[PDB]
Amino acid sequence: ENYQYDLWGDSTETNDHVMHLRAPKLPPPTNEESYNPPEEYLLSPEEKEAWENTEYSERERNFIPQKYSALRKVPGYGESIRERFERSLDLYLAPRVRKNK
Amino acid sequence: VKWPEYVRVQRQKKILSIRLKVPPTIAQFQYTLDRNTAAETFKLFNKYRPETAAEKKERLTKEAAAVAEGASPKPYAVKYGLNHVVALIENKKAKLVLIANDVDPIELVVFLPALCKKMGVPYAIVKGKARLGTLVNQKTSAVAALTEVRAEDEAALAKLVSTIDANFADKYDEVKKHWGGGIL
Amino acid sequence: GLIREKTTYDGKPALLFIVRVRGPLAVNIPNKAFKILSLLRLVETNTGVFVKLTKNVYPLLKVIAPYVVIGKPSLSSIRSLIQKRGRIIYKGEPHEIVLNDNNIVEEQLGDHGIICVEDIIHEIATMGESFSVCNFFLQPFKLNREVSGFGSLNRLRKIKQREAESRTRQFSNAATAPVIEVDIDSLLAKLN
Amino acid sequence: MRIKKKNTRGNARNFITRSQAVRKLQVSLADFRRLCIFKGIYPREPRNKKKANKGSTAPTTFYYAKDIQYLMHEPVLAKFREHKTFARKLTRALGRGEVSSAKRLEENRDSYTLDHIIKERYPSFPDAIRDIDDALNMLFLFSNLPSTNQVSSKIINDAQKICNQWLAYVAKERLVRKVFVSIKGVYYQANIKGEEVRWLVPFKFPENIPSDVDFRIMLTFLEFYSTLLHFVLYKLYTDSGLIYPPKLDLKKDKIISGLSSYILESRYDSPVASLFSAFVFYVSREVPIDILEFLILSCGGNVISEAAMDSKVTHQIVDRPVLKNKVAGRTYIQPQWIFDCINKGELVPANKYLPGEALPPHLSPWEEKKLKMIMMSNKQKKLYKKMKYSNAKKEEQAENLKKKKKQIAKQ
Repeated sequence: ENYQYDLWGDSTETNDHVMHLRAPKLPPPTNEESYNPPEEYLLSPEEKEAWENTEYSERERNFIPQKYSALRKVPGYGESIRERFERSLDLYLAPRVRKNK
Repeated sequence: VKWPEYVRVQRQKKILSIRLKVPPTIAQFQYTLDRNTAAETFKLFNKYRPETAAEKKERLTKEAAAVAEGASPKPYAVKYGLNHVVALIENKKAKLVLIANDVDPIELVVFLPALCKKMGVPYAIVKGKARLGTLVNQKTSAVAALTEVRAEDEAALAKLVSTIDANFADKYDEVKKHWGGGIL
Repeated sequence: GLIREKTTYDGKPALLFIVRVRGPLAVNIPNKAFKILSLLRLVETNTGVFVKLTKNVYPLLKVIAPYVVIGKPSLSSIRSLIQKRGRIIYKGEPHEIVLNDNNIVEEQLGDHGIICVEDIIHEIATMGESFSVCNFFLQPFKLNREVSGFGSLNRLRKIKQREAESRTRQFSNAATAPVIEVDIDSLLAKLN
Repeated sequence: MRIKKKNTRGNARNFITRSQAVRKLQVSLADFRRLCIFKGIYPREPRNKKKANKGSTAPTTFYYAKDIQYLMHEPVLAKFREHKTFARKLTRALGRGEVSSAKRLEENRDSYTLDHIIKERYPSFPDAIRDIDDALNMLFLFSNLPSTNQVSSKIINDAQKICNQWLAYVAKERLVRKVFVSIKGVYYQANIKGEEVRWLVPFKFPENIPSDVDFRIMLTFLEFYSTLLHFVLYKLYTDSGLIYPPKLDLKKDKIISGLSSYILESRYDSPVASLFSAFVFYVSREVPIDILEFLILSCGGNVISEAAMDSKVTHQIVDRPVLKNKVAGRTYIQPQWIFDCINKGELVPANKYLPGEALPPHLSPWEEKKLKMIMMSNKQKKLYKKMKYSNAKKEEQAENLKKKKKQIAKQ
């Protein structure tokens, strides 16, 4: 019977209605992060040094877009584990606050 | 600075024991068997650990189940009870005797080495009653002995006894010498 | 409970995966076996490399039978091992970069018809000339070990694994003893 | 009443310091962090940093007093204490040389279950579906992670099985509506109960493992994510009437052990689910089948793999520089066309993606005035200046969206 029971059933209550509970927002959707993006998105050779020289977490994008001619030629990501670990850390160590945009 | 009262008392007890002169009957311990021979003796004894509560219950349940549906040889194990060991000794039934050096009541076991020597049964002193207890599924036993070793290990037991003779009985045959504890 | 199935060797070529067993314990490997291990580049513990069974190669298997285990990995197991584990000694020469760039495959081989790791997977699964070049260039995989030694539960797990290995595997020590073969898929799953 | 202290109420009691909370809980930081992760507790920013504390300006993390107080009564603390006692007893048994006793003690142990944590953290199924984004994002990455000393192979196998279950259910349900490909991997989106859940599938290349990351936190998160995914899968299968857990296909497991295995059974309403209907595809060796097979299966098509042995197919996928045979009966397609078809939701002409041709870019589917500002207040002036500075970046992005796009085309 391991996990062979519907603990949700016909549940309709909500927990986010609590005044001091912050909803579990999801990360924003992707936009033009393709493996084969428009050539205009390519970072210039001189801007690579500036991009790499910045400190961590002060960066809109944690990767350098590149032009790939085919899907099969796309190399495996070298920072997937670090990004997911940082996301997991922020999920519980990041101070959640309620703000009006 | 200050330290716990019990810690101070036990620390001072060690100094008192070291500095105090002890009679020849005392200090017969701590002249223990060497590390190698003691390790070999423990290895040999481990092969004859007595059946524990769980194993005995499992065997009895298996026998009951077999009987419910429808001639093993004599069990072999080490004898460790102090009363039982003392009853076996002086009857010329024990082959090897192990004595702990850290028995809380010293007088409880002062006579056992001398009694074994008088009876001629081989005996040895090993460091730590906890080690003896661990191999018999008990917290402490303070003593351990073998009475019926299997034929496969009879030669091993005889060789161990012969080695222990020279290692302990002959090296420490002068343990009755000048009173111990004479340390500045 | 396990059963043994004796089978006579045949001329049919076969693909086998060899894993280092690290035994017998207190044995310095002889030169006759050191040479074989160096040729198979399996000196390091837990290392595994692919080789093709043949009439000329089978006699040398007994030379290192106790030291390693053999078996026929399934296509799924080979694909998983290649796509999840793989390294190349590549120019930065001291680096052990992982197989994360299909372009590297094209550059190194080029004319062999191999342009991605998936091509290497098929070449290993389906024997061919490219296999000889790929195997040496493959830099066999350092398979992940067992419970890894220490820990309260880890010690009991290691004892249970060692007793199971000793029961399911044995060193007959006889010259005429048939080569022992096991389902390497389960071992890889345990190690992967 | 008597003279009350300067600061002993208000923020001084609503929030409790991390160290103070740990001391009050009498729980190790590791266990406290595990409980926090299970409950999802997080630090909160007080309205006044120096008022919550006794005037201290030193850095601190402020937790919610009510949350910590409620957490103190959870059974998980008792289970953790029982596990610690069992560990000490097992260590004693191992040190006593009684392996059999240790085996018996271990074989009779049972682990805690987080089923009741899910029913209180996510009282309703929609909330669980909404929060499953992170769980899927972590489980998919962990599925491809090779076994290491930090994580036993059993956990990786369980995560891979969970991911396979999710993929099989999605393909059978055909709820996929949008797809995308990125350097970090391939993004997949499904309209699960209208919640447009999105997850990222990383490339199947050997995942490099930097030892810097602490796997202990990752494993703790993965346990909860796996339990949540198991419960969600069971609920979805029960709702759809499909058998659960589905039985693995041993015969198919021998070949490639891919998404084709793990068949499911009971007991085309959308353009995405109707595309590629009745079509049969052949995937070349060099194309990733693990990525293309799922899309075709969800679309209701059929795929013949090159490894089927390791024609009638109307479509073929190959990325080779030069095709060898070029049989007229097979339509040769680049995976970019397949991705674009799902992104648009319609059968874009295949003549635009013949092998060897250029690959089109792939995009995701998702003083007159200054005069009057002299007299603005300090707050309003600062707000206006900050708004203008922020809009400067938007203007720069808008300009760059065309500047390079037009400059490069000329060359």
